[PDB]
Amino acid sequence: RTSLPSPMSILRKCIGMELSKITMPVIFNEPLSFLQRLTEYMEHTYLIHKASSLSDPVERMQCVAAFAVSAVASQWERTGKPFNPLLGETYELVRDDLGFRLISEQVSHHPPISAFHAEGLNNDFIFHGSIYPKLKFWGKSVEAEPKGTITLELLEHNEAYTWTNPTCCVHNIIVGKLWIEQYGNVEIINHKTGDKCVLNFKPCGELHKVEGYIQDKSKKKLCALYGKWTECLYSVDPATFDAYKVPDSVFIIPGSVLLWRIAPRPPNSAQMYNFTSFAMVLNESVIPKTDCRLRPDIRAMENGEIDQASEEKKRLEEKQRAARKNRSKWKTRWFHQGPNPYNGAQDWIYSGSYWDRNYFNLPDIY
Amino acid sequence: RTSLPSPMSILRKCIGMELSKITMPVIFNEPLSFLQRLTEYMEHTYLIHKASSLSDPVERMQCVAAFAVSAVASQWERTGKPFNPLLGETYELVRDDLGFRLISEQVSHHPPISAFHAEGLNNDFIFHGSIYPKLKFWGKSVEAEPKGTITLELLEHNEAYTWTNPTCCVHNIIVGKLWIEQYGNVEIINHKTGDKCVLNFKPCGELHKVEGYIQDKSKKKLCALYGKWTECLYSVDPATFDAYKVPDSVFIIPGSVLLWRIAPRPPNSAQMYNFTSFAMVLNESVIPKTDCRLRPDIRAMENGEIDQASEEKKRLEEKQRAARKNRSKWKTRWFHQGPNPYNGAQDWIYSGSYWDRNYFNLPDIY
Amino acid sequence: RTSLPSPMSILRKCIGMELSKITMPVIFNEPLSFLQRLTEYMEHTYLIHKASSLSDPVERMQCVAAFAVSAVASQWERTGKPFNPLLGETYELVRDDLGFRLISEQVSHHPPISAFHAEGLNNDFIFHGSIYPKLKFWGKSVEAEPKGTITLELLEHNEAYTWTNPTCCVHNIIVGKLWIEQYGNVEIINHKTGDKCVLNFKPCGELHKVEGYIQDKSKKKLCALYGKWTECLYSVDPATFDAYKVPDSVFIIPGSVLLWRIAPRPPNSAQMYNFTSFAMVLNESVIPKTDCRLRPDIRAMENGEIDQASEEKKRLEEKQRAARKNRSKWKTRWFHQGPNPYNGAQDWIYSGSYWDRNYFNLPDIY
Ligand SMILES: CC(C)CCC[C@@H](C)[C@H]1CC[C@H]2[C@@H]3CC=C4C[C@@H](O)CC[C@]4(C)[C@H]3CC[C@]12C
Ligand SMILES: CC(C)CCC[C@@H](C)[C@H]1CC[C@H]2[C@@H]3CC=C4C[C@@H](O)CC[C@]4(C)[C@H]3CC[C@]12C
Ligand SMILES: CC(C)CCC[C@@H](C)[C@H]1CC[C@H]2[C@@H]3CC=C4C[C@@H](O)CC[C@]4(C)[C@H]3CC[C@]12C
Repeated sequence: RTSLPSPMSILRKCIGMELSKITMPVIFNEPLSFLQRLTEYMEHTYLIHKASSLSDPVERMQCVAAFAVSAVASQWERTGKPFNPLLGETYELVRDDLGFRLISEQVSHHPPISAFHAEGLNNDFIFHGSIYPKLKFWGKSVEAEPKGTITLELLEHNEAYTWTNPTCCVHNIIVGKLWIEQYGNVEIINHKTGDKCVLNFKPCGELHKVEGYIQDKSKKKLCALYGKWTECLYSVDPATFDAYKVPDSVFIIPGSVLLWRIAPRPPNSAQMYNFTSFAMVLNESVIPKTDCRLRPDIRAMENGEIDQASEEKKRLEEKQRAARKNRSKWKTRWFHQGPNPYNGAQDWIYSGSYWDRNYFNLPDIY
Repeated sequence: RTSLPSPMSILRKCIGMELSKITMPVIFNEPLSFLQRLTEYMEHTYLIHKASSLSDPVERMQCVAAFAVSAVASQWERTGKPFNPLLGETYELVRDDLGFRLISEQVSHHPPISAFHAEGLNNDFIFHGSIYPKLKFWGKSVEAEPKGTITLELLEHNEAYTWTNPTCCVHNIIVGKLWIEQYGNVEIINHKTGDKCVLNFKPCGELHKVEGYIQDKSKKKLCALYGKWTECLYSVDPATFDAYKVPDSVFIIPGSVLLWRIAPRPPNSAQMYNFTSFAMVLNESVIPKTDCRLRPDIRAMENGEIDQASEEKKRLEEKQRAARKNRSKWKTRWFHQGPNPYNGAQDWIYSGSYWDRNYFNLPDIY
Repeated sequence: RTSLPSPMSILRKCIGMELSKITMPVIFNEPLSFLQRLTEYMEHTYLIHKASSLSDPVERMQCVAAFAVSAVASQWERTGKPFNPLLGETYELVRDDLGFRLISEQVSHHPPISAFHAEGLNNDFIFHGSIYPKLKFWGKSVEAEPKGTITLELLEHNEAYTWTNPTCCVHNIIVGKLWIEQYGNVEIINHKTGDKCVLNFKPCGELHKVEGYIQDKSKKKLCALYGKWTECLYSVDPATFDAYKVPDSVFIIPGSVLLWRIAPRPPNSAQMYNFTSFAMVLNESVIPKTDCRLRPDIRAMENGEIDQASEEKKRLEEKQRAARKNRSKWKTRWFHQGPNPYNGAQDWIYSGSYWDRNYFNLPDIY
């Protein structure tokens, strides 16, 4: 043979031994994929159906403002990490009673970017977005900044809303009391009417308070929002609002309107990873070979067999660690790196044709 | 689904990573279970048959005193640890010529308690007890205190004897000459006649000397016992006894009686873990699935294949480490935590019905 | 049973845990056995066919001098270690056009001694020898001294040549620029005519220069050799030679004769471990079960599957580590520890009968 049928210091060989050394334990993990944890945004989809039927934009704004708060609400007492989705992992949930269907494909493992797309069962809204959790270690706590723009298209009103979820932080992680706190600044934009809803998730510095307002294009406060993201959210007149001025309730301003309050967790919550009645349904047979319900890493943990799922986590990570190396010589099956049509940021637009059962060449993640 | 089909800090997660980190090498081990090492008490069963036929209680006491010494005698030059019996492990030995049959089930792995029961082939005695070795590290040596009461029921005389084996110590273990020494205080009680036999296993401080006496209920020395537990044991008159007063023989007092002396080890001893002619028989097909002869950990080591048995030790320990966790959501098959009927201490009474071949639901240890 | 069917401190048990702790990574390795790396001596076999046809001994000496230089010439830019041959590993190469056939059996793993034997296709020469690489770590470099005597028997002239390859050194290995250098002193002896060819592989201290001379029995310089082992080798008159007097050409003395120059490496060299056009042929079905082409450790690395070959390296080393222990209760199949018939050193004489396809009881290395 003329040549070969294949091609090609100690410290340099050591920088490769350290870069390859990555693993993951399975105890801080909870029996849910991150695609399933993000699916909890649709827990209060009724606020979207309520928003698409109101003829007043500021009343639509209150519902979208309440929906954004209700989406990040179920993150209380749930100090369990979701399974980091393997490259190509997908998930779908069709709630017949709530009236929505959602797709979510793990579109990137480096960085761990997750893209999703949801649509109304009666063609009333379209909900999609992408989230990349940037984990920051600092002091005795750990932050997690959900990088990405959320998009809610109100179909029958020919409008769309965009905002950014606030930063989630896990306090006292070294040797203390784990309690989750969410803070940051959320701004919702009505791209048709020009209405902006500013929301200020206050920090422990008063613990889970959320204060904000809703204004128009001329920048005039129309409603004053207040409450706690672990309890409720109110909408009171702005004039009467300004006239009022593991750490451990809300003060109802006269003339307030209860936009939304938390649904009580089922009795099975305290001893089952503090799940909500909606979260315990995330996990028949026509599902694709990539749906995380088929992931034996998450599945084996759900049956109580701990050590069985821990090895299959190392197994599935090792296959993803090996198949990624063989591709140096990836195809996003349901999303394409397209710009967000309302704000311009590089989003992940839903390609389509997923609800057609005819598909082939889906990667073999597990 | 309403709920789930299964239920549920870093430093706290580290105390679990350290508590779970337990393993065991297989080189200090010797190809014998601890149930087999303890079976060597019956090596000199003839002293029991000799005891049940004598009409003099103090002559019966001398034999039981000699039997207790002969039981811990074979522990010389045998610096090899026996295989720690897995939970539920059993062993049985029926010597047709010696005239006894013995059962021993590993009744507890935490703490490592071993319970046994032996009976005479001609219905002349009943021998049972429980032993828990408490290992103490100190200085450049290692002790092992056999916690538990030995019980010898002389059937035809309607009497029973009870005593406690002395502490075994392994000197010079770090980087020195391993030599076994046994010291402590043993007291044998004749619960029918009130005779007490005190035995003082002297320590290296003279090396393996054993001095003692036999007295009645009125506390009067009847016989004076002396000798070495690695050699012999004599019974001389108490009056003429008091008139006489790897480290490296006995002085026969005038008027002495040789109660017992050691049997010479076979020539195959020096190059086969210093076993005795009785110990090399401990390891046909109607044996239960728990008999340690069926343990592949001990078995593979007996054939010379070292590395084969070392992995199966890790395998059998890992199965015991996994099956114990699945029971948090044990059944002693042949012993029940009953009090010793002669002294009152919490012993392990032999339940019975073992010699009936009909049995089911025996745990799958290997 | 009378006895057993098998025979037999912490710090002493630790000296065994450290002596057994040996492994090997597979990245510095290159997809070639050391038996194949040494086979590159025959890359310029034409110099041997040219030597056996010349009627002048000093012209034969120049060719053997040029052949010895050309043998260690292909070690440039090849900073990849060959696979350490397992005990009993063999290799054979029959180049029909070059006119030679060579056998090489890994005759010893401790120390790693490799023995080979080559013969001319037209019965013109016999080439054999043994090499043991003594690895020395020093400073920021690593040496490798090829211990062993090379033997070239010129058949039709009834003479034989013997010499020793120079020391190979790998500079700047810690965290620097890996570049190979060969230095030492090589002396070729014509045992029939008494001619001696001294070769001085100069060191970096001028980088790869090689200066030497050829003298007779009366110790008189007949030819003066100069050049670089990575370029060429010349033979000029000794009188006109003395009249001339990652670090980074030759000066052609008037009246010089080009004995040999390097063959240009194929274009596939730079991105395929810097192999030569001859080296890329070392790796149909009548080959014995020991030929390193059948070694899956070297084979799997040749197909590009890296991690597949890395485990099979640990596998094949573990089998060699286990089969060597079972022999304490080895047979060299093609060489016998016989003294070299020309200089007297303990060589490895080729037994014979290898080219007969009838053979049995070859060890199962993989
Ligand atoms: C302590 C370690 C080992 C495990 C716990 C880390 C967990 C609590 C971290 C890792 C990633 C984080 C999540 C990243 C993304 C979101 C989406 C956001 O809209 C709500 C918060 C939420 C859900 C974060 C909650 C906290 C989180 C789940
Ligand atoms: C050095 C380590 C790793 C291995 C050696 C430990 C061995 C020698 C220890 C561990 C448990 C100990 C045994 C525990 C129980 C008994 C029963 C008693 O009636 C005689 C002594 C005897 C038999 C002990 C002898 C010494 C012993 C076997
Ligand atoms: C850096 C480490 C991990 C791997 C690299 C070590 C390599 C370069 C070393 C190990 C053994 C050495 C070889 C030992 C034997 C010979 C035969 C001699 O006639 C030419 C040099 C040669 C071919 C040496 C070249 C350098 C060598 C191949």
